[PDB]
Amino acid sequence: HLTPEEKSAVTALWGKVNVDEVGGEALGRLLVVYPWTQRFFESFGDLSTPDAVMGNPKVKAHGKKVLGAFSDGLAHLDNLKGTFATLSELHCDKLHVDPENFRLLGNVLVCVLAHHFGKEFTPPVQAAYQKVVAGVANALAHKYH
Amino acid sequence: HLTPEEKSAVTALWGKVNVDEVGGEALGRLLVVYPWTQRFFESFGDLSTPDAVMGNPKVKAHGKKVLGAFSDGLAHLDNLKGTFATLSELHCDKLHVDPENFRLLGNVLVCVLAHHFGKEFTPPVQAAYQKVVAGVANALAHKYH
Amino acid sequence: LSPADKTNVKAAWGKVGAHAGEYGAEALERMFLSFPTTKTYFPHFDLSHGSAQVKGHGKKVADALTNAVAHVDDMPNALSALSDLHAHKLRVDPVNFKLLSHCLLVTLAAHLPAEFTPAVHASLDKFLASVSTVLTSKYR
Amino acid sequence: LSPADKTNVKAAWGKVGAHAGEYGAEALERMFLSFPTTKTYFPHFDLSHGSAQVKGHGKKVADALTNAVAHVDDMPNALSALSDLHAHKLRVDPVNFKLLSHCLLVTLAAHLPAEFTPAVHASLDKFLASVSTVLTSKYR
Ligand code: HEM
Ligand code: HEM
Ligand code: HNI
Ligand code: HNI
Repeated sequence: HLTPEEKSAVTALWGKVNVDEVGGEALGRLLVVYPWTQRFFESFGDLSTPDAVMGNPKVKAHGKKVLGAFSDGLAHLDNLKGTFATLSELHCDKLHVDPENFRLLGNVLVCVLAHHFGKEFTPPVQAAYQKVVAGVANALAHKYH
Repeated sequence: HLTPEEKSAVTALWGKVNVDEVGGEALGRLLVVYPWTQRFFESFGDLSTPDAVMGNPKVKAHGKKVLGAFSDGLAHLDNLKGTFATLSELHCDKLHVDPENFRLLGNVLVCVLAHHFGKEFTPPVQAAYQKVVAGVANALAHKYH
Repeated sequence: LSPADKTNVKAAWGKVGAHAGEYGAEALERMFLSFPTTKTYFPHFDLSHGSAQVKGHGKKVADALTNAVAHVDDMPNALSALSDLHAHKLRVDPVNFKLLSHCLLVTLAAHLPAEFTPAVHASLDKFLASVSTVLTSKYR
Repeated sequence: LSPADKTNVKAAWGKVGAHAGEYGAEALERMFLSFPTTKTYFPHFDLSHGSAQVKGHGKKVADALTNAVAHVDDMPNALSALSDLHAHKLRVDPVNFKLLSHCLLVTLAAHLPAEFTPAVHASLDKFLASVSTVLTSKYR
């Protein structure tokens, strides 16, 4: 659970986020850093070289959809299990994505936020966003329980 | 959970499980196989070598307590939250035990069952005990999740 | 790894013998029943208890494992061919290697009780984890 | 670790330079704030912001990593003295290594944007995983 200051600092930073690129960078970095995750995106095409993964227009378009789902999680922090109920069913029952990969993507997003905000992504701001991405990972893995 | 035939197989197999040396062996092996788990048992004296762990009375007495808790969880499989409602808020914000070790302890108990029952601990029987140990581990990882 | 850990593996896999393919096959069999998701890595397979294929790759895993025991130090070098297939082609999730290693430990505990001591267990688990790490260290 | 990976780690650590102690201290702080579970290994430390002991420990963790980037091939020898402190007596859960690694990446991402490219990020994450493994190789 986020303190009032943590909730304020998170919504504050998020409003400054480029909803068009961050999701793409986060998803792209996941496929380069942990390349076994490329097994769920073979239908996306070019993913061999690192510049191809980032420059891929589908990795960029899909990342935007992933970012949207995190924005939804942020808007409703008290109802994460509910917000990610259809997506938990989708990822767990249809896709068979191991829940460990939700934790990795949340951590890659944290690395992307630090990369875009520099010194504005302070250690308590990161501490707050760690609660968020952990909350989203657990809620997206609820159908496995 | 699982099918009542698997619930019958789990209860029949647990009927043959003593109360015991199984728990002592499970807790003991978790301490041997994953030596980082030894940090939470600093008051237990000597553990330096595998024989010191297995030959520890504090270890075997604690192992009994652990298996005794699994037994109660097996008594109420329909609601794992209400049974481990006194054990989850004991291990997390006080002991500071990573929820990953709960999965390892269950998986080590499964090895101890195979070590005791051999051919009797057949693969579909293992599958039922696996859903069980996953449930217990999930229920014990309730708070800060 | 540890020198004391690379003595227990010899004793355990030395008493395994020629029916290593059964010990390997059983571990596979145990994985699909206990973990559903692991089925996806075999789409053209109909493997129930007694299916002809399950012993084939069960042997392949066991023989790849005997190669790893004889080559404990040059393990990333000796099992270099499999590291490519498990990466570049299949792209197996590192978690699923932990699921098989566990079912493999269960099999050894089941068939070899006087061998599966807490010290041998701790070493076999250290071996299999260091094997998994070799088969996964290729995707980039 | 491909020959291109070690070029990326050294180039990124080349822009780290004198700021290594500073980046190591921040990574540790990020770990203490984001994961209070890791504080349990330091009840004898002043875990306040700007502590000279977190700054000093930051320098020790950073120099150990500067030593690891300098000694590219076959690391278990240089970090053997460190493997007995962490694993043999203080016995730190390996997940905490994944946590410090991530906190180290968050630090480098915030301070070196132009050098924290996907390729470097993967090379550093793999390097920190290999340092983590070398620091978790001997367990009793
Ligand atoms: C907490 C992290 C995650 C969030 C918020 C998330 C969110 C989403 C969303 C919103 C979609 C679109 C669903 C649709 O079009 O109907 C999606 C699709 C998908 N996700 Fe995730 N996802 C996450 C993690 C992952 C991970 C780790 C993987 C595996 C590498 C993954 C694999 C997929 C795949 C393969 C699809 C394709 C479904 C489609 O056609 O859109 N996701 N995800
Ligand atoms: C103990 C660790 C493991 C070892 C030593 C191992 C060993 C092997 C060997 C020797 C082969 C034969 C290669 C060939 O086709 O000529 C093989 C094939 C294979 N392994 Fe592994 N393996 C291990 C773990 C896994 C895991 C965890 C999975 C996935 C759940 C997996 C999936 C496969 C698949 C899919 C094939 C090829 C069969 C096909 O083409 O559908 N392996 N493995
Ligand atoms: C590696 C750490 C660790 C794990 C994985 C673990 C996992 C488990 C699991 C299954 C996953 C179960 C069912 C279980 C059950 C119990 N544990 Ni655990 N315990 C662990 C560390 C402890 C410690 C430490 C205590 C005693 C606390 C203390 O400080 O005296 C403990 C005490 C108990 C007690 C005694 C409760 C009481 O004080 O009356 C039970 C019962 N448990 N523990
Ligand atoms: C969460 C626990 C933890 C982690 C993940 C961790 C991860 C790491 C990593 C991983 C990349 C590196 C390179 C590293 C390097 C070092 N650690 Ni770690 N250490 C940890 C807890 C410590 C503690 C505790 C000490 C000793 C503190 C002290 O008082 O000297 C330590 C001490 C050190 C020292 C100094 C020892 C000395 O005085 O000679 C170095 C160097 N380290 N540690």
